[PDB]
Amino acid sequence: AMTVYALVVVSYFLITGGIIYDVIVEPPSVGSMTDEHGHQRPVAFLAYRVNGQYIMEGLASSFLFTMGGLGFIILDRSNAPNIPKLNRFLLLFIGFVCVLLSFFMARVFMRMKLPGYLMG
Amino acid sequence: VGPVPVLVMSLLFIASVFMLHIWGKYTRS
Amino acid sequence: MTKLGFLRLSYEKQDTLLKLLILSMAAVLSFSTRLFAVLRFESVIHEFDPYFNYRTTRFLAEEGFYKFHNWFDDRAWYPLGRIIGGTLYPGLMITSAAIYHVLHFFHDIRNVCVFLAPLFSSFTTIVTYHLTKELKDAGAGLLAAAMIAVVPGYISRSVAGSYDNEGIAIFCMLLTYYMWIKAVKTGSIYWAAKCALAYFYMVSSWGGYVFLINLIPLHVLVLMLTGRFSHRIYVAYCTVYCLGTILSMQISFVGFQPVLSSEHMAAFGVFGLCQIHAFVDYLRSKLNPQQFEVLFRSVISLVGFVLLTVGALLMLIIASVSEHQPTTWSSYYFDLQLLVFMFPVGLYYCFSNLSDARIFIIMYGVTSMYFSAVMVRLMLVLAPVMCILSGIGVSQVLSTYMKNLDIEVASGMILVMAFFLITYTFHSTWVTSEAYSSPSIVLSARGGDGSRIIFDDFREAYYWLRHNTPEDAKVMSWWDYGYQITAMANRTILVDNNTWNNTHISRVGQAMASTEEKAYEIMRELDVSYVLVIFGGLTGYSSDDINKFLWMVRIGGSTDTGKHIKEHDYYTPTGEFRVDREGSPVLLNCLMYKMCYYRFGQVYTEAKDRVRNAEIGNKDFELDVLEEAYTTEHWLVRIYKVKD
Amino acid sequence: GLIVLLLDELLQKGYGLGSGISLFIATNICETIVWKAFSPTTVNTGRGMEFEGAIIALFHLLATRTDKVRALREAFYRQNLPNLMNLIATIFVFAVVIYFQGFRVDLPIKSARYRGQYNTYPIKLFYTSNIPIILQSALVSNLYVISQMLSARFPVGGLCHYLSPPESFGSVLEDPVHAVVYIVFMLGSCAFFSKTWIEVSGSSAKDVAKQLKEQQMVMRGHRETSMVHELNRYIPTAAAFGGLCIGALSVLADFLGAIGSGTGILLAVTIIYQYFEIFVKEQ
Amino acid sequence: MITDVQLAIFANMLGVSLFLLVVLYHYVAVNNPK
Ligand SMILES: *[C@@H]1O[C@H](CO)[C@@H](O[C@@H]2O[C@H](CO)[C@@H](O[C@@H]3O[C@H](CO[C@H]4O[C@H](CO)[C@@H](O)[C@H](O[C@H]5O[C@H](CO)[C@@H](O)[C@H](O)[C@@H]5O)[C@@H]4O)[C@@H](O)[C@H](O[C@H]4O[C@H](CO)[C@@H](O)[C@H](O)[C@@H]4O[C@H]4O[C@H](CO)[C@@H](O)[C@H](O)[C@@H]4O[C@H]4O[C@H](CO)[C@@H](O)[C@H](O)[C@@H]4O)[C@@H]3O)[C@H](O)[C@H]2NC(C)=O)[C@H](O)[C@H]1NC(C)=O
Ligand SMILES: CC(=O)N[C@@H]1[C@@H](O)[C@H](O)[C@@H](CO)O[C@@H]1CP(=O)(O)OP(=O)(O)OC/C=C(/C)CC/C=C(/C)CC/C=C(/C)CCC=C(C)C
Repeated sequence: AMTVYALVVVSYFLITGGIIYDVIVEPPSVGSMTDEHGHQRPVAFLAYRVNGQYIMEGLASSFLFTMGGLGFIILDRSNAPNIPKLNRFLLLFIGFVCVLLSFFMARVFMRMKLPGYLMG
Repeated sequence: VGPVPVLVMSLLFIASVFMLHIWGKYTRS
Repeated sequence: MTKLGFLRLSYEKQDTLLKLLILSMAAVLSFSTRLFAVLRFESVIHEFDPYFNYRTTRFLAEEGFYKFHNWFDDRAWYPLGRIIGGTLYPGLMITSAAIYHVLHFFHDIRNVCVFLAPLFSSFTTIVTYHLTKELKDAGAGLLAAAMIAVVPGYISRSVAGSYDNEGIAIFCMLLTYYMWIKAVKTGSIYWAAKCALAYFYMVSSWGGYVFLINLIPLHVLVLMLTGRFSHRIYVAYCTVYCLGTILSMQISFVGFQPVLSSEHMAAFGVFGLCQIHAFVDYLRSKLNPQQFEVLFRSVISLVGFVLLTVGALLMLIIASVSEHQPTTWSSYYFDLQLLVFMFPVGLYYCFSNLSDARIFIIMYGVTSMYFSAVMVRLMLVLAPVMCILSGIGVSQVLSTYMKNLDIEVASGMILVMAFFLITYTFHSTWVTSEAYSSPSIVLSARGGDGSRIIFDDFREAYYWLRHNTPEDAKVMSWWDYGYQITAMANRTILVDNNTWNNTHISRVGQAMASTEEKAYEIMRELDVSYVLVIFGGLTGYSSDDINKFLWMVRIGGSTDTGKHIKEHDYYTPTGEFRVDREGSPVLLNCLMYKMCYYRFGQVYTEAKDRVRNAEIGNKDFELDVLEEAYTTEHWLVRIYKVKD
Repeated sequence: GLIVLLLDELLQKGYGLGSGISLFIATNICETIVWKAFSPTTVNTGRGMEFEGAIIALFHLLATRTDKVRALREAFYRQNLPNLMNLIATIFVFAVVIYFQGFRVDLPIKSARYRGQYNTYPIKLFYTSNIPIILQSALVSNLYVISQMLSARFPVGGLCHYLSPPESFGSVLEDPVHAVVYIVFMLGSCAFFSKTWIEVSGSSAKDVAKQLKEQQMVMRGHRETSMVHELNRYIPTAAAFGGLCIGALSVLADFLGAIGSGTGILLAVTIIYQYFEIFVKEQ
Repeated sequence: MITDVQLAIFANMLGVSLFLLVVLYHYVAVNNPK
């Protein structure tokens, strides 16, 4: 059934996110040492070592991934057929899903560049 | 709302809060 | 000139003109891409791993010959030794020695273990096309073949300069799916015999077939519950099962194991239940659904369950190495950029048009996701999976959206997918240059902007061992450098990586111990001539036996004194690590703080050893039981003239 | 303040179907259940960080601790944080209140000048769902707890004994005076504010009569302006009882802690339930 | 012998040529009937 697909996409970001860092769990975001004045500002996603993450890093990554895929699901399931409201609902659907697609890929590109320092 | 600026007006207000919140926090740490 | 281009007889012929065009220059890409890791620096072998393979590789073209010669060595593992009873898989080696049976007859041995992997990639990107023809389309694979041609992590673990034991296991595995999936789709049993004969090539090389028979029958188990049996599942499945078991039975690593281990034993139980359920379907379809089929249904069920009871009664440093630890999205999306995004897409399409063949790939999309959740080294198993279904996914999205127009939404949706996807091939071009274009035996250093220091202490020291040492010798340092010492040195050794005898490795921890009087006695037990250790102190990011020293510290076996208690000394006595003057004094009397350190108070200044950011100041020059054998060029390895 | 003003008055003459106001209250009440639905943080007590009355909390709790009997006991009798017995009672209240929304009085109507169409006018007991009458019950007890701040100069103690509920799951908690006066004030306040409320925001006797004459709908039994006396013997009682057995109903929202937020959550989802009817109306 | 960066630009243009030509295939395959 399609509920099995629901189960799998549920499992998707669940084991993209943090099952690897369930036992190696590293707490969410604080690592600044006063930087000049202000003591313990929580920093970010980890950047210097590549393999590590925190809980807050992983969840964000997983969320970015499944929304993109299910945006393509929405492109398939409704935008290619022609049955519903042919000027109001459809245009919304392609609009927000194209927004999903473009801004999602853009921000994930940003969230690999800034933790990664890769030449873009 | 013959016009949509009232919404835009609300957005402006949040930005004023949004930006002005961290704007004083710029000089602090 | 010659304007007859796009009016040739396309979809029949110019179809194939474009087909074989992509099957040329896409396959160019995989082999070409691997190359700049060895074009940039090396000539022969990057990692430490291909040395132990390369030695026996050139052996089994020099003198050994597998059908008439397996082989024994006393050169490794003094005094125990290891032989082709271990090292699962000559499928690398027989491949390489076959290639320079042939091409050497056509006329080198340098160029056969280093050029091989690019070759593997090229071949694999053409077998993935003939695979993906069978799934959606020939059009589905023509974007999918490029995907495994330049998925950079699959490039990364098999680069130009790789010769890993799983270096061509992937090709076999992929091939066995071409050799399974139109046997399932068409029960052609000559062709399924060709399938099992291909399976033997995988079941040689790398132990992922313990994975594969975790995969293939339990997939079949899925086809119980979805109920989509036929003959043409069954008639193809019995062949590669039962004949494949005997072809595994030929091999030693899996030996009488295909009788006995908990995975493929349950796979055998699944084969038995499958062949019963085929037979059950056959009978009882000539008879009615009477009462008496329920009666001997009870009879045959009780005989089957008592078979289940008789079966259930009778049931007969690696973690530390940084890569076997679990990985996040960096191995992920850093690994597999656009091709993560498209992974559910075709999978949705595979749950849209859920055909008979595609459910196997869906199970293969589940399982390898679950397994590359824990080992980034196992990431290679998910290396083509993603490229399969994303290969479907774009070829769904593209097909539906060049559908609509030329026969404004498609004036975006086609138009994004170029720059959406080809940014991928920017990433694949260059992440391959960043992380993975660096060998293990030659370390790139820092310090200048023009003609900067980027320099070969391993070949300097190992080639000292290959000139100025006796023939019969000792090599003992630590196990993860065990093959390379057998690369150029031709020197007899005690330990090595694998780890089939754990006790033999555990008394090397008492050879790298606290008490020099007992450690040197354990040395004198084990026929010493030479000892090695590696530094990393004054540039940091190199390894060695001082940061896997915690591993040595807690390694414990056949011991009662010292190595019993995991602390031994090494903490500040509240329980925190220090090594220096503020460190701990039995560590000062341990080996590795004096084993390594001689005359280092006298050479560097300004309070360094960048690994610890340590200090000069210990007297620390006390060779109670040894002498120096190599005063170093770049503090690299102090070779130990083992003194009486 | 001006923003909430503009958003409410652009959802009365504008879109407005529920209100601006009542659907704000409803959605914020959805959220106040929802923070109790999944709950990420907990400041660590004597044991057991990061699990405060979520079902995820009572699913992560099974993953951490052994001795699953004392994993059940903390799941079902959790006091200081939200509880899952609390969530069962919260669900239970939702079911009963929609049992009582469907209480309605039917009145069939021969339309004037058309043969026998019977679009029967109903009178539901909740009777505008008392978005006046509960907020009548709420905001007077909010304005003094605003103006106890002027009592600090010229209190949370002695003034509280007739101000608030007694907050205790122990029904025989240490003051029956506070309990009796609180419940009697709740019941009497909603009933009294029904019998005073209906005279202003519509649907009193003359209101209904002039709307039905104004939309040409006449009761069959008698003459058009006897319709008043046809239905004047329903609307006040279906005000008053319609007041009364909401507040006592909110007694059952407090007497048993099955409410994520209490009284108010019962009644903002009652807003939603009437709200669904309003949206459906135009189909 | 060719350099590293020349090979990088090589792989870039080859992959771009490859994927665009895939799109061209996918057009010719979707358009012309069976
Ligand atoms: C992986 O690597 C591992 C490390 O490299 C490797 O592990 C090693 O494996 C070898 C092979 O088995 C082990 O050697 C054996 O160890 C036995 C352990 O005995 C312990 O307990 C005894 C008391 O119960 C102690 O006596 C004994 O030694 C102590 O005393 C010594 C002298 O004082 C001293 O040097 C020791 O350090 C220690 O203090 C130890 O503590 C040991 O019993 C055994 O000795 C027998 O075998 C030797 C030949 O293999 C003979 O030289 C020796 O004299 C003994 O011979 C007996 O057995 C023979 C047949 O086995 C007979 O022919 C002999 O006549 C004699 O038989 C007498 O005793 C029999 C009962 O045992 C009886 O049936 C007979 O009738 C007769 O009465 C041997 O040394 C080694 O210990 C392992 N090391 C470690 C660290 O684990 C492992 O094998 C590798 N893995 C693989 C798969 O290969
Ligand atoms: C040069 C060298 O050292 N070779 C040795 C080799 O000779 C030796 O036999 C071997 C063992 O010592 O190790 C050296 C070579 P290697 O490291 O590549 O082998 P390895 O350690 O066995 O590697 C193991 C990798 C695998 C891919 C095997 C399977 C791993 C598993 C965790 C089991 C999975 C279970 C399944 C049902 C499969 C499907 C997956 C699901 C359902 C999640």
